[PDB]
Amino acid sequence: DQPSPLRKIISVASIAAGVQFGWALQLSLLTPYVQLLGIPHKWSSLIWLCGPVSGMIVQPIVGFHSDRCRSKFGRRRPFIATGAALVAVAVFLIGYAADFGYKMGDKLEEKVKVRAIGIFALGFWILDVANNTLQGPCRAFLADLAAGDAKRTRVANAFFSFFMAVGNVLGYAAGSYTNLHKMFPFTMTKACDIYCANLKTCFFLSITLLLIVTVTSLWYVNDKQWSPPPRNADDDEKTSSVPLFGEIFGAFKVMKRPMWMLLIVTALNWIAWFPFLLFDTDWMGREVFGGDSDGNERSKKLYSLGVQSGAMGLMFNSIVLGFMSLGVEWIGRKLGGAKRLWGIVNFILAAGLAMTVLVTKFAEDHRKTAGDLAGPSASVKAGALSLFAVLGIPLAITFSTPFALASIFSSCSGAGQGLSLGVLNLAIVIPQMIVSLGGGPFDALFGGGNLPAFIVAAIAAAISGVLALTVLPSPP
Repeated sequence: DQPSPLRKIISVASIAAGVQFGWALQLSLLTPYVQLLGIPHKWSSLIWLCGPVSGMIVQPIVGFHSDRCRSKFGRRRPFIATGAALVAVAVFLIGYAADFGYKMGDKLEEKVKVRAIGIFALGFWILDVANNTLQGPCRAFLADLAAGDAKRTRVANAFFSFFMAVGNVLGYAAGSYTNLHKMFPFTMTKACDIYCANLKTCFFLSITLLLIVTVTSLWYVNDKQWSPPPRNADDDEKTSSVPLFGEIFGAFKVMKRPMWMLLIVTALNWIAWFPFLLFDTDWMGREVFGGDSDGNERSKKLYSLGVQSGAMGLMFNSIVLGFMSLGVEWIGRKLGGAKRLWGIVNFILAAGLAMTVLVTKFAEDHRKTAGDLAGPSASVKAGALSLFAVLGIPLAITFSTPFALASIFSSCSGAGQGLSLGVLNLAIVIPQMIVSLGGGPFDALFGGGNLPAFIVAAIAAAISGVLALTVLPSPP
């Protein structure tokens, strides 16, 4: 009960930059790679869905096992190290899938390159398992360093979100820079495109940054070897359970009122966020710029242009995220509580999701005066990018406050940090599958386009604000 200094908590929070780099990398390089491999869109949907499913499975099991690690290296360091090593292996397998597939039998003038697709899928599965092995114990290790100090936990998670934004900016700048392959001239082969070579170079830089921020962090911070308390032969803790739902249901039944209310507020928060976070680039390429991936060559060109402009919007968003993360705790304190700031920024999210309709109206008006395939004006561009920028404020709270509150409640109750966070992750990965599988049908139900999902998400965000301000209990 005597906290490790801030220097070590921030050293542990700094690994989020190296983790987020490897994902932000892929925004403008994964789609051309999927085109190059020729993966059928149904198989692509399955590969993508493997993400949230693996988040459902790995997170609680890893949390429950990390809370009982008993290793000499600590409760959290072994899992983080294993996750980073598996990230390295997954990078190696994803970047080189096309070249192996070619050298193993794939034909150059054949659309569906089978062997390359198999290697690609194995790589992403390893990466999913690695990410879900890493995420839990790292924030749990922050919670261990805080040793019951609520303010220290809040500061730790604010810095975690800050480093996430740092890694996002770095990966967005690398992934969108053509001619990066000039670093390694032999990245381009007969089966590897220029974007493939940029992907390889970005993955090299990813392994580099990850080693840099991880080795130093795990040598620099000591992880305290855990000792289990003595037990009888007739105890539940030395008794086997259901393989996967054992940890989840055990978490749910030792649970408190505050944890239930926090999970509800977080689930509604992510049901609000994921429509935009999943369909924003399509909204930009379709509603805002005009054009479809199908149709005449200009409309395909305009769709590509809209997607690029959306990537720039996300860049602005991450910059704003990083700047807000540094003031989260002070602003929350002066407002009289972190959940107060949560509730307040959720209404900003609601209004921002509402502004989408006005942007779309301005774009159709310009398209009527200047032509259907004339593209947007500078005003429509500026407005869409301003929306992307402003939305960075609530995302900073979403990336910090819920995990900190989970940790504080689990410290008061004694639940266990790793498994509390692994169960909190359900309120993120279940809305993800709901939105990804029901967005299209829901939009079609209400006329088409992207906007109905955005209006329902705005209402959900306002409801999240109300509940965070009223039903969510304050910490002790």
